[PDB]
Amino acid sequence: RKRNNPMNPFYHGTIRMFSLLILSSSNCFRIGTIKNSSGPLG
Amino acid sequence: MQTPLEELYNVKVERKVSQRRLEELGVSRWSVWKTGKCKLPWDWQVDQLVYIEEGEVRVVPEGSKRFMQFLAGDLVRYPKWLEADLFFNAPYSERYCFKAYADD
Amino acid sequence: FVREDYLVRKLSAQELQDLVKGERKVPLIVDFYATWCGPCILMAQELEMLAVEYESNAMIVKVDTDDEYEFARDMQVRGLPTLFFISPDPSKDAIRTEGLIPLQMMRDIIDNDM
Amino acid sequence: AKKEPYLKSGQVLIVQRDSVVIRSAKPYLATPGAKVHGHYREILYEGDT
Amino acid sequence: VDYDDGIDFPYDDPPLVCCFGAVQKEFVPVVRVHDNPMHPDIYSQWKMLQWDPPEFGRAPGGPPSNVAISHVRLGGRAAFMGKVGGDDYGEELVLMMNKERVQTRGVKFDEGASTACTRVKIKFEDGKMKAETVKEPPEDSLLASELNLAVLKEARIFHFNSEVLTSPTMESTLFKAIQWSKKFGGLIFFDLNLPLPLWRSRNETRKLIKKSWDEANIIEVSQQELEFLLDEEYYERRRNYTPQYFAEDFEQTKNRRDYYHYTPEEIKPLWHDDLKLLVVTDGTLRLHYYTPKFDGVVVGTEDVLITPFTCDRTGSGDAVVAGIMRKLTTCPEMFEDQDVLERQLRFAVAAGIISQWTIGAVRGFPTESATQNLKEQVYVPSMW
Repeated sequence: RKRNNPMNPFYHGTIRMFSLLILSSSNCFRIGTIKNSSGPLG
Repeated sequence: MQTPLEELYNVKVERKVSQRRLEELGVSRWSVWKTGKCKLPWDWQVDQLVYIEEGEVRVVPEGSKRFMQFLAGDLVRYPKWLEADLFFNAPYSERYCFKAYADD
Repeated sequence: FVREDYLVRKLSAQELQDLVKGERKVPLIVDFYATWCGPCILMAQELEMLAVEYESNAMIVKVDTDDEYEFARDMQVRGLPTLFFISPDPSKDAIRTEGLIPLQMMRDIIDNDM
Repeated sequence: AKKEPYLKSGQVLIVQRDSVVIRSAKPYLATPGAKVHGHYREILYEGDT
Repeated sequence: VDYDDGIDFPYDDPPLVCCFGAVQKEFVPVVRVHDNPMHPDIYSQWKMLQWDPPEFGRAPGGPPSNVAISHVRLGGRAAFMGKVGGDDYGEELVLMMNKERVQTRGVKFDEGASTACTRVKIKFEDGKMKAETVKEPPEDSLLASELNLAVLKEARIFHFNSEVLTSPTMESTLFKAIQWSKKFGGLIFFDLNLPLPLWRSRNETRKLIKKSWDEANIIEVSQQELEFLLDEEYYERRRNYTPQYFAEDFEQTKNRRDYYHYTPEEIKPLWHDDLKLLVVTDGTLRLHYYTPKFDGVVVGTEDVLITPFTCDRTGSGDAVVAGIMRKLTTCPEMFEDQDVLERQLRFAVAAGIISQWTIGAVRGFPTESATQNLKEQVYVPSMW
């Protein structure tokens, strides 16, 4: 515990779990009325 | 990080506390804990209100690389289960009130 | 019990400044080198031979340009290998030699110019 | 397509308006009677059978 | 300026080239800071920095005499223009150039000067030891009256380095010699080879080299020199960039060495009207070429690990420049045909590759036969 203790402030990749794998650019790559608009309806 | 340590660790700070709240809490009838330049490793397995009138304390939670700066005249409520590290660089004296569930 | 394999000592810019400032009885030969420079190996061997030849009649030191690059640039070093022959007399002027000069050329400079 | 570069081996990971992102994969041909060493989705390090 | 010199002659083949500057033994000029030093005393470990070199020292160049010797060994005719002292070392240097069949009729002797020796005075400005030149060496003390106008008339390519820009006498003599060479129809080859002082700051070096840069028809710079002259931090950041989520193409997934080809828009600040060919060399691995009409890159290679105990990169850039001049003097179509340009630059690539296999710059300069053999061995027959 913290009491039994016998410093001084005054002085890429994406995780794939199911076991962990890292997905990054080393293994993933890219190949290739008023006007109606997307938004809230209330 | 972006969020200050007080919000992350849920520490109530009432800096420059007025006399009304102090007399409502009955701080004047609490005991006095004194210390000089020391370092107390403590885990708050219970809530504790602390009023600092003389001295300064820098609080470092377990593992944190930052500290919460508390001066004199501030009312601080250390939450339950907090594992911090108390640091003092000067003579220090405070009034306390350990609080159980509910109560105040 | 075991003699050291190398007689040429490596000095810092500050140590070389102190050595030049202080009283000197024998000529001081300053070598500027880098371990990544190919010609500096042959110059290192030649200067070891020269240090063997001049036991106490000359002082051979070396400065690494990867540690004292600004100091080397201040001393008007345009490339490697570069040697500075500093005479014990402060009135005289030092000699800078550029390239893999022969050992006999070093001997001539030390004997007839320092 | 005739006017498109050939696709690389792998699985389609992201589908977008005019592009796809492929997680590269290497196929291994196996005749009947071969024995696959590992369950599905099992992590294999380099050199593992 | 006013008239011509000597007697007009048809002139023999191959066309003569002139190398202007100092004749020195070894003495690589390009010096920077490297973060991977070996043992300060045990020079037997220093060969490990020859097969894992600093990037600025991948294919180091040297004095113009190295280029002249390499050019002669590659089958060309070269003449050296400079001054040596009348002592033993100057005669030794002239003998070295003579045994290599380099024309020394342009070499001027100075009986009162010590070859490769400079007089300096040591001072202690602002608490740091410094030196200042008292008497320049004879290699930096060639006067415009000491030039050889027959050589400048016959030479078809005039070659010099930026080391002469560190001496005012040599700078004035260089510009007079460039005037004479351009009068007679020769081409100006600027091989930068920035010495240690000229790496201090970009703007100072740009101002120092702008005139000679604008007086040149052919320029060869290393990748480090070009990026220092344009912007070092921008390209350093560009190399260190890594996409956060996925690569933009399959080739970006392999984490291969960066061989970025600078666009002519990026080269635009350094371009001028009389520039016929700019070559950027990433050692012998890449040869980025830029002409007013087109640009591209020649893919090369290197293997110093094939001979770990004899490899030495000193003089490789001199061999590359000598091969470039050798092919330019005999193939005028290089300036106008891109395929021919790449085919002839593969010869210089091979020449640079061989030059890294021997200890010593002069000792390891390849011959034309060996260079052509290596070129035909390395490349497929359709790239010859």
